[PDB]
Amino acid sequence: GVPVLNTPGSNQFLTSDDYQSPSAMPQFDETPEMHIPGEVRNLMEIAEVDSVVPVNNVTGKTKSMDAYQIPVGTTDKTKPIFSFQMDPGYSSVLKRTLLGEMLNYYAHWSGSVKLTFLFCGSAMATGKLLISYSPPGASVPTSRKDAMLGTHIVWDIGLQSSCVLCVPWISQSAGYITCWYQTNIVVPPGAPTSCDVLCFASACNDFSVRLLRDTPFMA
Amino acid sequence: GVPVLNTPGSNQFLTSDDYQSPSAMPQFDETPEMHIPGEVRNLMEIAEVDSVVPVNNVTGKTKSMDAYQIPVGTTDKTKPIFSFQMDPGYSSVLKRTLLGEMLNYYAHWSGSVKLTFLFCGSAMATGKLLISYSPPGASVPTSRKDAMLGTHIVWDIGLQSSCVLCVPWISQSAGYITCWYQTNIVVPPGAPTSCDVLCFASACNDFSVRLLRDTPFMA
Amino acid sequence: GVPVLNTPGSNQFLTSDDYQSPSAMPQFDETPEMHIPGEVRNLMEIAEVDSVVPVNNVTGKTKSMDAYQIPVGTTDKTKPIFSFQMDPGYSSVLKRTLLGEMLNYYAHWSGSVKLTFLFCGSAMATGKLLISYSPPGASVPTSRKDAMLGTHIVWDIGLQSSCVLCVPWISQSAGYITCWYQTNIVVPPGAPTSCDVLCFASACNDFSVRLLRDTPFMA
Amino acid sequence: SRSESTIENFMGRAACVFMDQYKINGSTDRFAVWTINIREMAQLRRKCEMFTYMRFDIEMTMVITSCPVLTHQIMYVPPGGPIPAKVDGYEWQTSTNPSVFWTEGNAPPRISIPFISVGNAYSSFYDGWSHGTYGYTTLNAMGKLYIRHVNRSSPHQITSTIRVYFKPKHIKAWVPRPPRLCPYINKRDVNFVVTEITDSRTSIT
Repeated sequence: GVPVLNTPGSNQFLTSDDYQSPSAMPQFDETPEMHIPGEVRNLMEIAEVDSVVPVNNVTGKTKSMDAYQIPVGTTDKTKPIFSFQMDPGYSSVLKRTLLGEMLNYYAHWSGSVKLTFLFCGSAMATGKLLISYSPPGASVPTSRKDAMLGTHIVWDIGLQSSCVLCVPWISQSAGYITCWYQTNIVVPPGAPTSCDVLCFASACNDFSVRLLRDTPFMA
Repeated sequence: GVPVLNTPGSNQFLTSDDYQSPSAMPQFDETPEMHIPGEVRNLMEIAEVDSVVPVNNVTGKTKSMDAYQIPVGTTDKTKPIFSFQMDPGYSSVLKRTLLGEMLNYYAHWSGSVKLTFLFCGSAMATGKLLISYSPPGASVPTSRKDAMLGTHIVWDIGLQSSCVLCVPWISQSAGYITCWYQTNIVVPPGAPTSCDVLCFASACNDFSVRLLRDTPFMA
Repeated sequence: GVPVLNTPGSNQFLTSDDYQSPSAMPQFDETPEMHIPGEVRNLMEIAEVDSVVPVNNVTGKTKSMDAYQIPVGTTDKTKPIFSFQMDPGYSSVLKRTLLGEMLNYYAHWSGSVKLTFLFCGSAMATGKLLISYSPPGASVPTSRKDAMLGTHIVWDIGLQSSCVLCVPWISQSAGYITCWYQTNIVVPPGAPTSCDVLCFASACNDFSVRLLRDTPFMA
Repeated sequence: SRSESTIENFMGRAACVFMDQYKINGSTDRFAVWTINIREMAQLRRKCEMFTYMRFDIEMTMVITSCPVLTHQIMYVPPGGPIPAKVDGYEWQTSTNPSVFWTEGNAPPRISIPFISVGNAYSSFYDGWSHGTYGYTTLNAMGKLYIRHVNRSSPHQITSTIRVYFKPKHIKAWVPRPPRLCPYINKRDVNFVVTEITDSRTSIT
């Protein structure tokens, strides 16, 4: 025959090998593939889908639908409406979403996170809310004036009901996103004063994920 | 020599492998192949051959020739002549035919079953029999009228002596095939009243069989 | 290196294998081949050579030259001169010839056997001998008349001194070859009455031999 | 869609057709014989009895266990070969009889046997006589398989069990035949007890 040397690594079971294996039943004729809608070729197709973010996850109500609802309208302008750290991994607000749960399988991920705020109040209500994003190095704003003197968007609620913003440099002290009463919710005699805001976090079309690991959720 | 790694699966005896083997006597010169009539290249060539179906397999007579003979002519029209579940596997009527015994080697099979009814009475006799096929979901007909209000064929016995029907959706609650006196066997003074009917089950030219298994017949 | 699987049959010594082997002394320069007369490329070249057949192997004389000599001339015409079964294997007359000893190495052999009869009497002697061959199914002839009513050759000894006949269907109850006094040996006053006949069995140019085995001669 | 219904896919698969053991030291219990036939396993016999004439090559894979380094000889005698009557019989040394020498711990030995019949196909059924004996012909004779320890002796008592896996190769079959209804009585003949065609039923409806 041919002269052959067995290198080190012969007769070992590397768990992550990719060798061709002898089939148990070669004779078996497999069922022909059929078209099923929803072919999944990548997991960033899952993380690119928006999902509701439980911003109101206070101690009392994280087992109800009120964890998602941001209460607006009842109401001092000195304290912000909400505030949460931006990173999906290791942040209880974005930890368990379609975006966050995919990113807890990977040690390293770098991309941009797109936030969408939906105003779920009456069509007759109107007002202004100031959404301010602070870069990772910067400190959280203390007043509405200091939030205005930075990266912000004054979102007119009576005009448009959705406000989209794509946050960069989300990768692994991260950025903070906050909201402030610029203007109280102005309402007619017929419409109810208290309103709700929903948030939607998703991938901003990049998200490269490199080192797959085990999820810290299932024991 | 060349560097070689032994993958997992070396020095194992997979029973269903297809490796080239070293011949005991390479020098031996085999007898040249000769033409013998009846070359068998497929087993569905065996299942496509019609064979007599023991419809009359009542408790008394399954060790005689009377198991095959469907008695007709002696005779109320309220009760059907015969009735049997259509599936070849797990049905005592079609369980042991050329068709059924091949299909008990395979876990999965999908195709159509062709039934042929041969009238073995006198040439002078005449009459009509109504053969009704009920789909797998549907219930067995109780009267001749309910069998007529469905998939059926009114088979004139005096005109033609054979009636062929191909049953679809026979694959693995299956279809039921029944027969009813539409018309009594009209006979002259010379010919005998009681007649017999034979059945023939075979493949309707498809029958794909996928997962071979062991027969449940031999212990 | 390359991924390799050891199939079943590795590290075994099949006695009849034909693998290339590592030479003990590759450096050794072999003596160049020289022309020697008598190159033997096939063993049927040995079996195709005629050899004297010990027809007269009676109990007294199988250790002398008289085992080969067929005595003719001294002498009733009712009993045949000689008679022997035709098959080379398992027949004491043709068992140990150049033809028979080659055919005892092979389990299966099919071909034709050529017999040559040489008359070793005086040139002045003359007569006729009737050599009859009976097919394997047929019975041995009892008289010269029944031998004449079959496959035979009336061999005029005074005319020609050699008689050749090729026997077919010798392969593995076989054929019988016999000889009869058609005519007594007519002799002048000077020549001796008693004469001898020699036989020569060889291959009739086919003899295919298929399954080599061990000879039943050497213990 | 019927690719697996072919004869090669149906007939050609290995089955454990012979279980036997043989001691290393102590008469006729020191080797295993097994005259090669298709009528050993009742499950494989029902398949080969669907065709009157079959033509195939044989690939066998022996599986040898034990209870020093043990070496085993699996000697195959052709249908005309000399058979040993004792473990030390000279017939083990015959050059004509091919044998494998397998030592324990390596991949199991595999030996391949061609179509060795005199005729053009093996017969599953023979309606005729040897002269004699009915249903027996020497055309479907495939040889024997003599198996022993090549070791002269051992201080301990060692009993080695061997399993033979018989796989037909390049199968060709002729003249289809109905599958057998009745069970098997004996491994040599075709004798049967009269059995019912099919399981009974309460009525015809």
